[PDB]
Amino acid sequence: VLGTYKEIVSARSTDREIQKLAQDGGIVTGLLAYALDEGIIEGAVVAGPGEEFWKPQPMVAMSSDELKAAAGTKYTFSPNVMMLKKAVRQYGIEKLGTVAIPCQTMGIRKMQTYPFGVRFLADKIKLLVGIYCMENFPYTSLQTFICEKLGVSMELVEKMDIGKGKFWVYTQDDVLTLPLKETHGYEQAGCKICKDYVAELADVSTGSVGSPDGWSTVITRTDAGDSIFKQAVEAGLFETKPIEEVKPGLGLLEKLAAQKKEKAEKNIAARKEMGLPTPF
Amino acid sequence: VLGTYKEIVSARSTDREIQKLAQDGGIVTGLLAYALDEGIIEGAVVAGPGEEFWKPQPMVAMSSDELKAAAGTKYTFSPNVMMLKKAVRQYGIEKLGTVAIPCQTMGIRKMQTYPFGVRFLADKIKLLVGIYCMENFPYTSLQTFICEKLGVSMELVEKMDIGKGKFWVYTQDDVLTLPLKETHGYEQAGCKICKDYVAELADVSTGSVGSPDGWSTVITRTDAGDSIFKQAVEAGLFETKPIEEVKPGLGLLEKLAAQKKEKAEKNIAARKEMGLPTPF
Amino acid sequence: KPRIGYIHLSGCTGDAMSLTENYDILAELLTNMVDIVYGQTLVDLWEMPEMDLALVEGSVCLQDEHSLHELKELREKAKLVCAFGSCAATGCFTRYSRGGQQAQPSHESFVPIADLIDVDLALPGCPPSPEIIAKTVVALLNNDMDYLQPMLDLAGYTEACGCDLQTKVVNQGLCIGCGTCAMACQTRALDMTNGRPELNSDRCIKCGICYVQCPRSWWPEEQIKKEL
Amino acid sequence: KPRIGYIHLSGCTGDAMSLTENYDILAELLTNMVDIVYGQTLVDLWEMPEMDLALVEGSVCLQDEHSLHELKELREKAKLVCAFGSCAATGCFTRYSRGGQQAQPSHESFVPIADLIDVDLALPGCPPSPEIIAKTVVALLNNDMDYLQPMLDLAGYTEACGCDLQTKVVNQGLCIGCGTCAMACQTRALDMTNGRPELNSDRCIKCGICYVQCPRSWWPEEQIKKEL
Amino acid sequence: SERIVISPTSRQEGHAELVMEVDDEGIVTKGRYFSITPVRGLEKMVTGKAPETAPVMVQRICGVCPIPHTLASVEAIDDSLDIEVPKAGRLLRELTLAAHHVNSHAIHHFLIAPDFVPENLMADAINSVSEIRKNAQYVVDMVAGEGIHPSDVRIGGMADNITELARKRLYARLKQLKPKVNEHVELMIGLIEDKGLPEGLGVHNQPTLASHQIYGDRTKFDLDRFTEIMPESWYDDPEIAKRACSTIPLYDGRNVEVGPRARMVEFQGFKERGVVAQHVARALEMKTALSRAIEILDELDTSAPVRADFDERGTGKLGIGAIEAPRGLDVHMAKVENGKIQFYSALVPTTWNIPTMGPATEGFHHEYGPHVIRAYDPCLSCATH
Amino acid sequence: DFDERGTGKLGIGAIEAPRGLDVHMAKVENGKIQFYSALVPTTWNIPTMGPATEGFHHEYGPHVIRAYDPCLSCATH
Ligand SMILES: Cc1cc2nc3c(=O)[nH]c(=O)nc-3n(C[C@H](O)[C@H](O)[C@H](O)COP(=O)(O)OP(=O)(O)OC[C@H]3O[C@@H](n4cnc5c(N)ncnc54)[C@H](O)[C@@H]3O)c2cc1C
Ligand SMILES: Cc1cc2nc3c(=O)[nH]c(=O)nc-3n(C[C@H](O)[C@H](O)[C@H](O)COP(=O)(O)OP(=O)(O)OC[C@H]3O[C@@H](n4cnc5c(N)ncnc54)[C@H](O)[C@@H]3O)c2cc1C
Ligand code: SF4
Ligand code: SF4
Ligand code: SF4
Ligand code: SF4
Ligand code: SF4
Ligand code: SF4
Ligand code: SF4
Ligand code: SF4
Ligand SMILES: [Fe+2]
Ligand SMILES: [Fe+2]
Ligand SMILES: [Fe+3]
Ligand code: NI
Ligand code: NI
Ligand SMILES: [Zn+2]
Repeated sequence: VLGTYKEIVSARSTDREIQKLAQDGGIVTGLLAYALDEGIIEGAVVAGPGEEFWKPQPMVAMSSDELKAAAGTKYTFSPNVMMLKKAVRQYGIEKLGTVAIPCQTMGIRKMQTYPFGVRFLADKIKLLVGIYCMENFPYTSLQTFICEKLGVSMELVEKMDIGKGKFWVYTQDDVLTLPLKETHGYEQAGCKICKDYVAELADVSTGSVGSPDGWSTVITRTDAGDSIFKQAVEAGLFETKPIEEVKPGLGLLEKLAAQKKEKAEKNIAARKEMGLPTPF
Repeated sequence: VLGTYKEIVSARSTDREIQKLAQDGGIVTGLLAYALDEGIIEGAVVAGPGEEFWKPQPMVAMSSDELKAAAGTKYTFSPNVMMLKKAVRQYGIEKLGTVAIPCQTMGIRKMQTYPFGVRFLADKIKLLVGIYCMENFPYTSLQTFICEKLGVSMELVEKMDIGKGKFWVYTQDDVLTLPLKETHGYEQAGCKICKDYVAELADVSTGSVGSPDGWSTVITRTDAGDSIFKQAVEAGLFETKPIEEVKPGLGLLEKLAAQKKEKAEKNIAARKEMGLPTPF
Repeated sequence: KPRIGYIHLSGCTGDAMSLTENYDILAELLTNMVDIVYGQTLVDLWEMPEMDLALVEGSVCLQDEHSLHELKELREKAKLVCAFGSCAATGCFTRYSRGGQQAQPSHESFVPIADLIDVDLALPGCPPSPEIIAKTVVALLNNDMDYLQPMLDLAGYTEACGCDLQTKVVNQGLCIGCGTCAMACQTRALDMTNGRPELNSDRCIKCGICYVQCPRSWWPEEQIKKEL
Repeated sequence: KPRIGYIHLSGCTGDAMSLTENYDILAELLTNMVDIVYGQTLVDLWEMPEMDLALVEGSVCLQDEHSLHELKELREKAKLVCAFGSCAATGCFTRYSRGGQQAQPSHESFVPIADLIDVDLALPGCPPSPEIIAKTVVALLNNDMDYLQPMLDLAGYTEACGCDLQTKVVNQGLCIGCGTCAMACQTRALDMTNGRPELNSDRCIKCGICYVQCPRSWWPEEQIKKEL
Repeated sequence: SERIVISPTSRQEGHAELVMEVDDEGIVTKGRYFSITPVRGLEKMVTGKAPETAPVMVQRICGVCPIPHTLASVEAIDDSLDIEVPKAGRLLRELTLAAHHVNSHAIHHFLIAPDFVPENLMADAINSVSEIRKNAQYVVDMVAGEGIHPSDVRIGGMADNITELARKRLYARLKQLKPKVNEHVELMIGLIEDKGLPEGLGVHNQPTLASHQIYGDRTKFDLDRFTEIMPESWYDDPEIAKRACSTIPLYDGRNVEVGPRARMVEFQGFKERGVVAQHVARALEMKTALSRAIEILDELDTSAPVRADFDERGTGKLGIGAIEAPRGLDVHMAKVENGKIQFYSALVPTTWNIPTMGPATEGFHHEYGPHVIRAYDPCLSCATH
Repeated sequence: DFDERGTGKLGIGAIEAPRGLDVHMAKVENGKIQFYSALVPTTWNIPTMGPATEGFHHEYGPHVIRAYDPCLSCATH
């Protein structure tokens, strides 16, 4: 199931630019950008854009214009969380909000619970945003798909998204898709045991799944995130329609989340049966 | 007691140069140099002379003239044994003989027994020479003695030797001595547990103790070393007089060796009583 | 009222400073929150009273007669002995030391106090962040061990390379490349090459914060309660 | 007649080469001294016979289905399983690996075989010197375990930094600065600053030869018999 | 039809699985060779790590052809850095490479000897290879520190330079070795023909590649010509493409077989082609190597410095080092920025081969087909790294 | 940007620590330190502190020492 949440909605940011470049909803960029206006967050750390093509390197952007450049989806490790110490420390930020995969997200909260050598950082994060991640792959793992599978340069894909039951590459003059079952080997060994499809820890969680194309479903895990969201909707940046009403049913998203847990659980049994240490 | 040995003798090398610069007997330099003539050893690794003053840095000398420069005593760690791989490898040496403290000496034999990643080196050493060491001290530990204790520069001491019951510094125009009980803190923590006063492992062992000043007592642990020695005495390089006859009695040397064992043994009990790992 | 005792065997003393860092708590805290006894730095009574917990700043040194002598005394005196700061917990930068620097050229060996005496809990860091240290004290003061379960576990930890999260986790195939562990580097030795952590030894103090802060290394579901 | 089996899971294969190095023994040795079975390199039978001892060149990889599958088979097949070369014994240079190099970007984790299955003895080295490997085989063939006492002990060894003789020995205050361990570096990473060993990580493969060759780490009085 | 899978193929370093599609007669139709070894991942592990490391980690890629790997890495790095080895330093590298070719080839003979040599001979045959092998090692270890895995070669020079006493000691050993090696090849050459594998075995139309007979020239190489493509494209089967652990490196879009056979045809002039031909080529090839061994040795400065001092922090610019490994051409490209490698790529001689090997095992009855593969003497650990 | 490999020549850096003057001398040869020496502000003080605690009744005497606010960890390193 989903992690306990205040509410579930599917929403899109109003702005033309967010719709234009945002992967789905444009909610992460819109939600993050709005906070800047409100000032709940001084700056946020958003992955991209890296030296390689379609390679994300984490960057902390005070500027809204900068957040827009960051906005998009790159399916590779971008260790967002490395920045957090750097962002708070030099471009001194009293409160900073970051976009975190569920995975990174697991990493931050314990740290907020158990700083253990993070000084003063722990208080500083104001809004943490969690993006559902089924699996994500090494740049090379990713690179093979685009080329052996899709016969296109890394340069050409303007945007890449994993559509339900498929991988989609959007290139000027074309869209190319390959089945996920094709994808199965490549994602990192670490993710084999990643329990949380949704970001349970994250204050607000945004995902493509369970919402129509161009519509992003945002689920508000925690009250602070909820507040920021309520404020934004009042702002009218986002058009929100309750999730249950719009197909696909959020029950489908729930099923996807459940599937992930089934996958994690046996893997752990296998790792547990075997010698090698396991967290969880 | 002494390690099992073929014979005990007190001897001096004949040559004026060996007597002139050799610490005691001049046997190590004489024995090593002769082998070069005979050719049992292609080259040997002898500590000194280092970049610092009276600091030994190990050097492998094919040349006899070079061995003479090496000859002397420097009471500091010189890791002779580091060279052995280097000497055999580049200045390619089929058979190489080295002068080793008992301590180093312990290190080589196991290696000859258990090469474990030393290739071909193990066979190559032909004559290993062991020098009795009661204790030896870090360069700084040594440095304090010469200056706080003796009020002399490190430059001035032409030769430093530990006389029985004393430390002797020989400087042009003077000889300066301080009691060993003064010395007690400084020698390395490692030596606290060094069992072997004599070099039991070494093929032939040479020490000042138990022989009159300027006379060195050489005890032949093993047959190959014994052979090289028998050959040298036939050579007449060394004047040899059986040990028992000349005071001080080798029984005194034996007593000194015993004292060392008593010191090692309790230290080990203390280390054993305590958590920290111990070899031996 | 609860008695906290901190004895610094051989420590940069950052750990103590971190303790003073939690200012808002601090002024009241010594006065109201906690009782501090037998701290040479913070107090002047030479022989230690029994103390509810003892905080030991620095790695013990084998050679120094006093440090060893003091450590043995400490175990009886402190009902609970907790080693804090890496230097007590992991031996920290101390490990790099090779003795032979004057004066006292002999002192070359330092070991985490933990190896010498069983230690109830050690929380590492160089220093530990002030907040963690405050959180434990309130926790210890308020007597909850669901929270300190991770630390009780961490007492075992001892030697910790930067090198080790690579052996401990990335090798296991646990690592997901989140980047959390690099952020938890006081030294800043760790950094992330795509996407795994790559660290450069010239600059690692072996504090151990990176092994501890990886989500993968051990996940408390304790926190979930804390947010909500 | 005794059956020796060597299976190389993932190894530079130096270890096998070292085996051929002992030339004087070697030509006769396969023929007279020992029987070699189920070596893909040295023989062509696909499924392993029971073997008196099994020599495993390289660290197993968790991801690869075959290597793991093979390792499980090996334990039944080999009456005695011995892991040789650091790559089986300590995981060696393998540890540095972070997976993600094509093809097969996924394979990122390698572990010493020893962790997966109990291993009777492992003799490390990268490769092991030919002589040690010959000495063991004669020893194993001639059935003496006073000699192999150190190795049986070494099977436990697993992770080994260059860093570790500093923690394992120099810290303990054991080190006497003989210089033996630096000489036993295939990499040449170790070198002696006065007078202790100082090693530079950029160049250490974690083979573990330095911890093993220090006289201090473990002294056999076995050798004394060998000379005399 | 029926497809027979041999896994792993015997007598070659590492593991490769050969998959065959056969007609009723059993003449093969498609031969697929892929390396199923797990990737130790050196190319990646080196990245973001210091230049000083790169030669040490890299040579572990392959403990048989370690010297070529070390040489290539240093050359690639020194080139990116721009250090200039002094001539004695350069000569030492060439001298080591030659000793290595000689040795490596001998090791190959030991491995394939069982098919080739009668048992009565074989104990004697094996002994000789060990004899030739043992002398060659003396040179490789003596010049380059312990070898295999010599640690002595270093960026911009050699760690130290052999003493005249060492150089002399070496020479007699190499010069004296020359008669045995000459005879050894003839016996090997004599043996290989006797087997009489069907003529026309293992003939492929693939282009050969050589830079130099021993030491490789970077200049005679085209980044423009070169390309690397993942097995996923190249292989017929999804299963096989996924299984294969090795990228295929394409020369001018053409699968390329690079070998002693290739090194001879390009440089020596070796008109004959066959599997028997590859075998013949391996013998004469060591024959040539060993010569240079002694050649460079006689004229060696012995006091000229080996090390050239260099600046580790590097311009972004990438450099290529190509040297000829006993199993075929090799190149290392590295770019050093900030004194830590930013991009590292290695193409090992086997890597070039593995695509050509499958087409080679077609036609002749498959029992033959592993014979073709074994002729290439591939070492996978090199192919995959 | 700078070149790590260094001339043998030693250099001194002196900055004022809260407890008194401090200097670090280092010589870098081959890019690895060859001689390193640190004198920390307390180190300078410790000899002067003993003579300072003379005269006035000793109960006072620790007061003098404490005024210097020495940090030993600095003094000894
Ligand atoms: C690795 C990965 C896997 C995902 N898998 C799914 C999925 O299976 N189903 C699904 O519905 N949604 C998935 N998402 C998220 C989803 O695809 C949309 O990207 C996002 O949830 C919708 O936000 P948006 O419409 O506002 O897009 P945007 O406004 O473009 O928001 C995208 C934000 O994601 C951040 N980001 C990009 N790449 C990374 C990265 N590697 N790590 C951390 N942050 C990053 C960027 O900073 C950017 O600000 C995934 C995202 C990532 C990074
Ligand atoms: C650290 C140390 C402690 C010693 N303690 C004693 C003692 O207590 N009683 C005693 O009778 N003799 C002791 N000796 C040896 C003795 O003092 C004479 O040095 C030697 O035994 C006599 O040989 P010789 O007269 O031929 O002198 P030489 O011909 O001068 O022989 C001296 C040789 O010792 C080698 N050497 C010098 N320093 C070192 C070092 N640090 N490590 C290894 N090798 C070195 C040199 O290569 C030189 O070749 C000690 C030697 C050392 C190095
Ligand atoms: S699948 Fe899990 S471990 Fe992998 S990126 Fe997503 S959240 Fe992280
Ligand atoms: S006292 Fe023992 S450990 Fe110390 S130098 Fe002498 S032999 Fe070595
Ligand atoms: S743990 Fe860190 S801050 Fe504390 S004494 Fe040790 S080195 Fe200093
Ligand atoms: S926290 Fe762990 S998994 Fe995450 S980036 Fe760091 S080492 Fe990798
Ligand atoms: S990498 Fe950083 S956190 Fe990890 S042990 Fe080293 S100094 Fe500490
Ligand atoms: S132990 Fe060394 S030589 Fe053997 S496979 Fe491993 S890295 Fe190669
Ligand atoms: S062998 Fe051990 S004691 Fe001897 S020099 Fe090396 S590390 Fe130091
Ligand atoms: S320092 Fe040398 S011997 Fe020790 S582990 Fe590293 S590479 Fe091996
Ligand atoms: Fe490659
Ligand atoms: Fe100082
Ligand atoms: Fe190769
Ligand atoms: Ni190879
Ligand atoms: Ni200070
Ligand atoms: Zn380490």
